[PDB]
Amino acid sequence: GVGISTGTFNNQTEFKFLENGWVEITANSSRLVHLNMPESENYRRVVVNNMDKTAVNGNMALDDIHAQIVTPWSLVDANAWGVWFNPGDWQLIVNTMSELHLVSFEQEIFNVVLKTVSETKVYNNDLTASLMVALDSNNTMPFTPAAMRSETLGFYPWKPTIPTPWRYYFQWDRTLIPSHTGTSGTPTNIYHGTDPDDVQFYTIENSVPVHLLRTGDEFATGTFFFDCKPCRLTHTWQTNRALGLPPFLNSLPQSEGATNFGDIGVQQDKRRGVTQMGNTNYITEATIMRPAEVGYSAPYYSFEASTQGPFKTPIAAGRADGNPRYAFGRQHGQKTTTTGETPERFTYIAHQDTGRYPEGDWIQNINFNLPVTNDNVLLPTDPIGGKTGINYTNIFNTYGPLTALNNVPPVYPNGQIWDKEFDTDLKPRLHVNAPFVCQNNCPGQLFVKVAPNLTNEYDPDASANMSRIVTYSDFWWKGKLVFKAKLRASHTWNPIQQMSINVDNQFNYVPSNIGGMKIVYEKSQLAPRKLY
Amino acid sequence: GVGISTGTFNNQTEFKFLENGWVEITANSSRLVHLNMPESENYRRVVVNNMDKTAVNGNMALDDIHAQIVTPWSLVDANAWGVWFNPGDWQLIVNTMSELHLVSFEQEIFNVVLKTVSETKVYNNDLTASLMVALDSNNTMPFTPAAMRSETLGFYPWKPTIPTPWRYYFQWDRTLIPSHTGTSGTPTNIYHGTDPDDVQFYTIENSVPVHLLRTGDEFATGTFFFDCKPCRLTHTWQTNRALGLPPFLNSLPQSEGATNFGDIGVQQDKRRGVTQMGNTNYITEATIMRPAEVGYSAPYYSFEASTQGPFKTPIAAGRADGNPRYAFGRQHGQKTTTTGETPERFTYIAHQDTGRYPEGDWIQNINFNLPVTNDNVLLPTDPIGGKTGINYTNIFNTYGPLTALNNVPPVYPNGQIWDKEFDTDLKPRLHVNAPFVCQNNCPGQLFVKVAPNLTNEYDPDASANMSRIVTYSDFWWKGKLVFKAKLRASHTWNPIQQMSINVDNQFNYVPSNIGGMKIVYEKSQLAPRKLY
Amino acid sequence: GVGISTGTFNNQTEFKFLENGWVEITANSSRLVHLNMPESENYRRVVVNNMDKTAVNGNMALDDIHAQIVTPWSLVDANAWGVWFNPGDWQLIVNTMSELHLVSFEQEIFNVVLKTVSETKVYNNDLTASLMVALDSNNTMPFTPAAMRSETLGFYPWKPTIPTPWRYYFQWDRTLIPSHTGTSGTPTNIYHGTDPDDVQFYTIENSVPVHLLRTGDEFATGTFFFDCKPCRLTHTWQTNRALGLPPFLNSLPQSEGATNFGDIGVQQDKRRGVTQMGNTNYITEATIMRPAEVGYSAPYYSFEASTQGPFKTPIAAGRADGNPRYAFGRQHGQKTTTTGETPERFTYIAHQDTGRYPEGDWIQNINFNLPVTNDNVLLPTDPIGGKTGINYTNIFNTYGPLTALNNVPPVYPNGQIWDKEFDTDLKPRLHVNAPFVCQNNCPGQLFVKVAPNLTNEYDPDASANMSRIVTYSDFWWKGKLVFKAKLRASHTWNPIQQMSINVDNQFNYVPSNIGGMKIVYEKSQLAPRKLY
Repeated sequence: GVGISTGTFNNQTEFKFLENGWVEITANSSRLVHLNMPESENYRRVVVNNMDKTAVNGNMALDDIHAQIVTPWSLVDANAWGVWFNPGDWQLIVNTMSELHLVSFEQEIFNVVLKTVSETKVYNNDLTASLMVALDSNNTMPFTPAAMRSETLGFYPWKPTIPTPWRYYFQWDRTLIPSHTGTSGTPTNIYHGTDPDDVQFYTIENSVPVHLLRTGDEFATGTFFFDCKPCRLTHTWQTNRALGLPPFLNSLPQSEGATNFGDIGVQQDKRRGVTQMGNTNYITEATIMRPAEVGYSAPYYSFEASTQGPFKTPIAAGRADGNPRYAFGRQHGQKTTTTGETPERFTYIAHQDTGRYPEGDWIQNINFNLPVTNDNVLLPTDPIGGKTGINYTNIFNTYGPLTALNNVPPVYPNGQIWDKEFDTDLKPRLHVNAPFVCQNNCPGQLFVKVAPNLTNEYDPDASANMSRIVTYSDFWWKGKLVFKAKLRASHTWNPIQQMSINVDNQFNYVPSNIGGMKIVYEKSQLAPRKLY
Repeated sequence: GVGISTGTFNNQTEFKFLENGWVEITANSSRLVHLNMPESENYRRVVVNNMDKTAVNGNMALDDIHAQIVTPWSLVDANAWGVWFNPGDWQLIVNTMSELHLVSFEQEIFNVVLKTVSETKVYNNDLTASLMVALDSNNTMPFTPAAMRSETLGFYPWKPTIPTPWRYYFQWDRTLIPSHTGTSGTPTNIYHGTDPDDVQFYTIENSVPVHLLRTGDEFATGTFFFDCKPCRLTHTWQTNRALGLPPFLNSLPQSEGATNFGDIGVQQDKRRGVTQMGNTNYITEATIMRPAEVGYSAPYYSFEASTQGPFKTPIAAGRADGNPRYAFGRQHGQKTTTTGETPERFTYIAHQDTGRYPEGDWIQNINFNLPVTNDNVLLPTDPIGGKTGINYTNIFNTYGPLTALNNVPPVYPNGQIWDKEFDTDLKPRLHVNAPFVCQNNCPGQLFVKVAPNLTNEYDPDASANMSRIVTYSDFWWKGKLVFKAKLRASHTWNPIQQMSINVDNQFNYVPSNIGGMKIVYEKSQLAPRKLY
Repeated sequence: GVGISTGTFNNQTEFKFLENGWVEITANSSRLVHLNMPESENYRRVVVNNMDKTAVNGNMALDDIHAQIVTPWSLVDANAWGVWFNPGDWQLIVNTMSELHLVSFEQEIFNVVLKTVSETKVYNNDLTASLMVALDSNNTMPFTPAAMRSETLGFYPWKPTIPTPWRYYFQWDRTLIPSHTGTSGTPTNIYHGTDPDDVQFYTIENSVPVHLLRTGDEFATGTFFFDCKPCRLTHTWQTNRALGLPPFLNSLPQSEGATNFGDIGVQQDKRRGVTQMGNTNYITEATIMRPAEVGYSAPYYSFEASTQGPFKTPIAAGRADGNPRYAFGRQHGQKTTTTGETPERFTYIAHQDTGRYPEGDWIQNINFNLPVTNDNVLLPTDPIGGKTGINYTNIFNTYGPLTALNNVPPVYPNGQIWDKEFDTDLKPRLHVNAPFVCQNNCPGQLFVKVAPNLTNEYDPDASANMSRIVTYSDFWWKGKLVFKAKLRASHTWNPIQQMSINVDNQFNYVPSNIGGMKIVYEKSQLAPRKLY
């Protein structure tokens, strides 16, 4: 009713230790969400064209042109690691576990309160106003994860958070011929418009049932059940130079020290083994046959254009290309007492050794006369196309049928958790934004809107926008995310790398004297893992 | 609902007389608690450093340095005797009973009312606002008894009371080298900081489930069941000079009078008995062998330093050291019509005779030539260290395997009732702040907060503190504390000491003409008890 | 038989994760023990008297005088942590667990091989010689733990280890009157002899059944079952200055920074609370009443003499007194490729804050005029006895009925695991050499000897020692130690201290190029724990 609570606040993380070494991790997240009324109750079709910045030659990468439908609805996103885990729970997981499954997810909206403002300002209660809630369970509306705009719910259980205004990409066409500082004319830079066979205008009212929650009701999305592969919390270190049986050392060092080395006491042209260089007698570590390839090379800072503009070709693993950079604000880890609109940024350098170092590659003629001459080598310091700053490693692809990679690691707290699979005929082998990827059906999005509150002077035959009573809502969101983890076992004599608190990172986990908090990023895949 | 009461007011004390001489004492306590909204909805880490007062040489005991987390939550404490008993019930208990067990405890919060202020000032009702209640049943949060800051609920059933803002000690390091008035330099007085391996930041949102009570709901903590030892309401008088069989008097007085004495008509070196002075023939009362020792000596006004500063070494029983001093204000016994911030103070001088009188101790050489010379005695008037004001009794410890002590008596109305046991490997034999000590699990603390009431202009990406609607709550607290008592029996010909009203303490129990009340302190252990 | 193996080598540590958060840890330890024949097959009564070093005035602490029976038997000890755990398993335990129980223990001796030397040197097999094994299951022989002489089995599973020659203390009397550099005469330094009422001569042949194992048999001590208390892997940080409810801060800092502090805006003589200074109005942090006392003070570098000489009074917890110093050799953690007889040493500084800092104590007169004068204070810089280097804190004991302590932490890898309880009427509350203490019956010792191998010229009526054939044994020892552990839960927002590998301690866990190994010491009680 009017004065009866409809739910309970719970923000605990429970660790239930089943035997056989399996753990259930139940993460409860509760927030107080504050929602304003839409700026306009209409769907808008807006085009963003930043011609002022791309008309300058050499600024292709600063393209921001697109078209989007702006919606009067807001989205409630909880697809980030920091909504569910504090630094202590994350330490426990990444120090004691080895794998991680994603089991279940459920949401509820309770304790709705709607208020009106009258302008001093007076805040009254609208006991009869309504909050529209929609849940896209059939996944008709376009998927829009907020974690890559950093617009999820906040990371602190004691801070009220806001939802983000929902919008999606409308089709458009764009051609942008690249240039450099010092091209003569004006390269083609035009927004062509929209192709009628790709137009798609979605509305929440025509696609999903909308519930009207007043002050005493309660929305509960039933438990969604995932079916995915486990994310591994162990990293690999073995490149192709560290696979298989090492060479036999005929001379071992006798005075243990710092610069005393071993010696393979066999000439390189008189050794035994298999090579894939069928015209050479040398057997070294750079030439011996390994089972497969760990990693691949990819053209870095490469931009492919399509019907809607240029985009950076994504890279699977990093070494600074391949290493994702995160920028975020005060709800999501930045010091809550800073001033200014500059976001906090960090580059996540993963522990896994699957990237390449292009300053160490080279191609040489098949003849293989070993002290290699100039005309029989292509080095990373050779001009390609006549450009001093472009070498062959920029246009190089060594992805073949032999490469072995790893999925991307979790990024606490700003990374995504799950992601929908592409609805294409042939699917990609991995995403670069989430450790988990929902295969067939994965959780629906939760849109909220505050119902229109009309005055007494409303005529729909007026072209001007309607006059509404200034209304806002504050409701409570609760979520349950269930994981399955395996506890790790020690297989080495030596201890391993663990995450810990020390004199340097001490004050990143306790608040300041004025209530300032922050959530620094933690690494996920700490313990090594034998690859082969 | 909105206009239905959710509980009943009850402040009666029921005495149920079971046979076999056992009584059940059910104490009901009901209060109206008034709660304001937090000054800031953030956790703060504050350091208090009173260097201005300790930089003066000789002021070590005036140290107030520490670090604390300040919390937006408030604590509801009922761990004081005056919450449960009025002077009449206390008289009945301490005059008719001999022991006292602690059986059960339960709490409830009902009849919640939330209001908003609009500034003249107008007070409106927020029928949809919420009061957050948390109950730390698993005892995760640090134990903070309010009775030693005198911050429990009030002692009068007809006076509205407030809860105290919750806070707890954060780790820190501090070194303070002592000095005196007349030391040359500047002794080391530095706040070293915080040691990363002892940092502990607790939050209520991450540890306990929080219920959101609106105007028509009701929180009830189930009945907690104690398991402790009985507190004795009888005091002992026998020191070591009054244990066992007295000496036989060969001459008894024949003219009964005031200065007519008896005489042990045997020389002291020709008496029979056991001594522990194996090189002497004298048998006196100071030398004869007693079973054990009643009490012990302890270094008085001794300060031990540790990683966080200096503290007074606690003493078990008093004789003025060992006698606790209580300071308190108008909610807790002071005349409710006084003016000024000076608190009311009293020292509790217990009835039990287990302390020492250092002006009567002395050590003498093992030779025991009885009229003792100077060089064979150490008196309480001899300088130790060259200090005129320090004698050996200040650095003296006679706690051995033979000492027998008593637990501390209840202190009405400002004393604590129960206390948690230390979570250490080896536990102390007694606490000096409560007669009862919970052994394994004892009642959880009750935190309250008034939920954030946001305006329409809230953006979490502002460094400034959020703007909230001025809200306050008044709710009703009810508690039931169940004791088991034994009724006392008369074993002497003579009557005993009882607590009573007389012409001197008459107006301490009735109010003044302007409604002024007060609760004076009463003694608990009145009747004697045979020790041996 | 002669060519059939009688057992299996197993040195694995299994972690069986039962649910409810309980783990069984099964530690298997297998070694190859090499045993020589006794130097003499007789029991010897030897007296060690180092009068040459104690006759110099001031060298009392260098006393080594005693009497011992030297035995032809050897002891096989496995009561050290490094026999059972490598650094990785120890990391797992001390990073994921919170408690630790001791469940079971069992031993076996298998694959016995006996050989004779004939002098070049020829090594032949004695298929008919015997190895005597004795197991003191009833605990008749004196308990002799090897870990405090660092004479247990080795810490490496791939290194052959030796047993230690068994011996025990025979009664003697000794008086040593102390002196200093600059005493006139010759203080009494005499070995008085042996008191006939305390003589105790034990023999293995008269007390325990001895099995004669030839090349094809197998000794198995059945599983011994412990019954003890759990060792906690969590440390406490709260001293007496950090117990209970902090003081209310009336002024909180408004500009969060480094030197901005809070202020208790109440004068010290106008505050509320309880003190144990019943003659003072000041309420500070050094004076307010705490529940009990955490730790105690003890006279440091104090030597008590008894019928057999002077000994250091043991201290429970350290702050450098109280901190145990370990010295050990190449079998037990020192770099196996070092040269010289100098042992490797380390002092274990525990994490727990229960010790005292005597440079911060002081005693002052009961009058308590706060800016304290000279004659009303006793400082740690005041001469006691006229000695410039001795102050009152050296003769100070604050162990009373209120002190709370912790048991000692495990010391990897050189610490003991279990220890027998003293067979006295009143037992000590803790040992300082082992976390676990067997209460009633705990495992018997395992003595080995190689049977006498006589020549053809043996006559027992010759006073000279018999001529034996030079024989030695190598057998295999296997042991199973079963623990029960609890997995720890995160109760704080902040992460905690964990043990890890880093660039500094990297090469302590991998061998050198010449096979050099070492086992550095690791700390055990890492995570904090709320005491009150």
